[PDB]
Amino acid sequence: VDVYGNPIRTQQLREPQTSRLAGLAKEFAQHPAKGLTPAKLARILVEAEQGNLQAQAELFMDMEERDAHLFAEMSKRKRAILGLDWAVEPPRNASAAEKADADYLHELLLDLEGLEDLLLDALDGIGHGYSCIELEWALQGREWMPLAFHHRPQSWFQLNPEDQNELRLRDNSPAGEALQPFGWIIHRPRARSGYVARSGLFRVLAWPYLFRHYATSDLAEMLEIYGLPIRLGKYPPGTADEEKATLLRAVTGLGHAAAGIIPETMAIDFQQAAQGSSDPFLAMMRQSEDAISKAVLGGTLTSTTSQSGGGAFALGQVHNEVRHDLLASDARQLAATLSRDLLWPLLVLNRPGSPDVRRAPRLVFDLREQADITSMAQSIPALVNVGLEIPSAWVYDKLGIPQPA
Amino acid sequence: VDVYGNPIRTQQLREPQTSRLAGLAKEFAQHPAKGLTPAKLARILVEAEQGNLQAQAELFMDMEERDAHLFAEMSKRKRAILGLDWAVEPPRNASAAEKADADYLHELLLDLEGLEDLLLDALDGIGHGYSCIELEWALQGREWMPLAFHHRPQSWFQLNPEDQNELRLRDNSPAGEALQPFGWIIHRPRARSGYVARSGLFRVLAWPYLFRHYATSDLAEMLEIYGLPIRLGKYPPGTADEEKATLLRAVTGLGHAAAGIIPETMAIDFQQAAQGSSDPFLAMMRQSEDAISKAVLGGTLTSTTSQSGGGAFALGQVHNEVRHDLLASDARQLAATLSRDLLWPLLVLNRPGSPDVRRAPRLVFDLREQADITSMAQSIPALVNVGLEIPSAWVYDKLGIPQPA
Amino acid sequence: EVEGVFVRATVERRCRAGFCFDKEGQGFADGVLSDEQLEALESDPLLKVERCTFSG
Amino acid sequence: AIITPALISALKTSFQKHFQDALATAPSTYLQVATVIPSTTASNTYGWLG
Repeated sequence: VDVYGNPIRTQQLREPQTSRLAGLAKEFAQHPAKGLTPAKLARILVEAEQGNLQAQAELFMDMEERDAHLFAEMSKRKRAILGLDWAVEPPRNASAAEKADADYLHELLLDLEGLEDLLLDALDGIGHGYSCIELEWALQGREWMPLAFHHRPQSWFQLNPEDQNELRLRDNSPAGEALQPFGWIIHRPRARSGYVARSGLFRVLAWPYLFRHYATSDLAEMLEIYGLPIRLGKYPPGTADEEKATLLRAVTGLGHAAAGIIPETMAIDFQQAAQGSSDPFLAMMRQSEDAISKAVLGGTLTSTTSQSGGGAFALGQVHNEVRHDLLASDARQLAATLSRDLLWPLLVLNRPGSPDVRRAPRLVFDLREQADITSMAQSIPALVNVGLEIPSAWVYDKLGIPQPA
Repeated sequence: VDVYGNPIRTQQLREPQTSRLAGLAKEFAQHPAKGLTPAKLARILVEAEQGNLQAQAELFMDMEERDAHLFAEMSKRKRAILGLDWAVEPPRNASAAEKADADYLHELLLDLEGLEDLLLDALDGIGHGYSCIELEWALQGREWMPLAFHHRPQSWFQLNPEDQNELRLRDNSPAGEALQPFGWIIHRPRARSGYVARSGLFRVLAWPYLFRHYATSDLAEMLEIYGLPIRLGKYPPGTADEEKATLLRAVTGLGHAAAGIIPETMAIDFQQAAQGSSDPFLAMMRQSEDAISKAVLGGTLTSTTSQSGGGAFALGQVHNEVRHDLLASDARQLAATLSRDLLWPLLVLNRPGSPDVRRAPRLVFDLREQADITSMAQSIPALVNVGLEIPSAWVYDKLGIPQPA
Repeated sequence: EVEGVFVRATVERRCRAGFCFDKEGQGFADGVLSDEQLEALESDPLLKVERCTFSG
Repeated sequence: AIITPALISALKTSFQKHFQDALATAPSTYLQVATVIPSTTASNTYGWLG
């Protein structure tokens, strides 16, 4: 069975759950970001709270695509995880059989192509609040294998009417369809405590995005109007339609044309077009960008930048507060999700027996922080000459150097 | 029994208390932050003081979601705790049986999945003033286990009419329902001395949030109006309705249109639209953000930033004042809550006998601060050559290096 | 019952014809009629004022 | 004194939302006299042969 105890039947693993839903694969995103107003955004969020996640997912995708600063921040945050070395470790004080199981799982993950793509797809749940990856199960003889990992759009799911924390497929029915066991890797990182609909970071970032969009569009319009002044022509009674058209064309082309002549009975008045500055717009854009930076990566390095300054402890100063905390949180949550969803089916299908769930191997990301070799290498000799018996295992582990074999 | 002495009956542990309240699970948040005015906020707070916590909880959730700066500060503060290593220690001068009990509890917590989620859910009480997590109890033979931890919204509870410090479930009755023993982990951090309703940090942070919201909305409106000037057209007596509509459309499109012509008998006056600056709005936003930073994380590193500057003692300078105090306070309160709520039921159900409550093991968070290895390693040799017999236990404990085994 | 009376021989501004002079008239704290004229007539006292229960 | 406290009633008066929802339905009773028969159809039918 799975970790949650639901019965597992190997018959349903031959075909993906969504195969019998050919309607989903033919859908196109509705792009709800175009022509978006604060009222529309509020309605979208409220409806999403009630189980209509399609519009929210499409809006989040558009928001990711249309904002360069937000996209850069999210990409940097995800690439931070994608570059971490990982390993599979056996449970606490594991036995020989458990060690062998962990070693086999580690070897299987090393030789499993598409792991990086799986991690990238799973990390989308950081912003979207939940990411679902469908599994393709195949048999190369007697051992089950994940053939491929398919990332399904968040717009394909909904909320259970009887449960606000349980996701279901959109199968044209009011209650949707329950997710098949062992058929998905659902990643639901928890930045804030609440239901799944409210758990996305883009829900926090939506309003600054709209503020920045409005400011940028208004600035573009004002830059378009800038330049020549608006000038209005006046004509006396008894001016025919042809003369009216001639005066109109003359006024229209007068800005580009340096000189022109009109009868003394006519008049042209040059009125202010748009006089001001870009200061308000740019102030709003900077405020929104700082808010986005703080919300995504913390207000110590991105928005209120940590500035330059090297040194042996500079790595620690830059990392440990804020950056290390965020990195560790994301890595630990991703590792927990993976150990729950991918490691367990492999252990319970590819190996004999029914090992207890509490003793399953856990995927661990390498969060080791580079320690100053020079300072500590200076420090040891004094301590050892004093008489302290420092274990070599601690040194080898903390320095990153492996133990002799 | 529990720590408070209330009789404990194992019959009620088979089902959650809220299972017989299927009405609660079908509710949706009312979103009281939309269209919020200072009078409405004052009424919400006053009503919450009197036992109506639903509106206050929903307002706090909206406040958390809609403010990026506040959300970033709270997330950073909580992630600070989530990254701390923890251990279970036996009581003062504990005996062999007590040491065995503590070791078994430590092993059980290590192998208990969902601990990080439990800590995150409990830390919500920092801002909300109280967090309730429901327990699922199951028997794997002869030993009780927490199957899962469920975080219930603060909107599901109320105040006892006869007691302002005791929370109760909303069961449609005036007096609510008392909380089941051993069925919840209630975390109520105490930033300020008072009743539970007034104990939330969001109660302090509400007013700066409203100030910032008003300033941002006003700035957005003023940016919308900025650009072209308002221009008013005037027409003489004897202008028909069709000519009036033509003049109105001409005036409406005149700002975008560089040129236009009107009869000499008409007139168009270009009046100031909105002339000023973003300085007042931005000043208010900065004031509110500084207030929020000071209230959440202290006015030494976040609002009045500590600036750069490394060194061996830089860690101490940045941490010990403000940051270390807040970290230690939060960690100690969370550890006390956990030791009270989760450790005790495990000890009194999973082990024989009736150990005295005063001798229960206590969960301890690792608050050890990194000490300068180089300076102290320089220092020891002089002291030891002088003749001082410094214990090795103090060195091993303070450096973080473990004693040889 | 009417709450409002001034019975300390106290002075109040009552205007007879072109001038406002000491006199005690309405002298009540409740009003239903002649409010605009009462304001001029009901100028709070100059000297010691004490209230009673006429109950009229 | 004050000329017209009559019109200033709106500002002074406060709100005490204590009579709001100060009621509830009668305690559930169908459990004692009736048994739940969960179903998922449009017209459930029962059959017994005597």
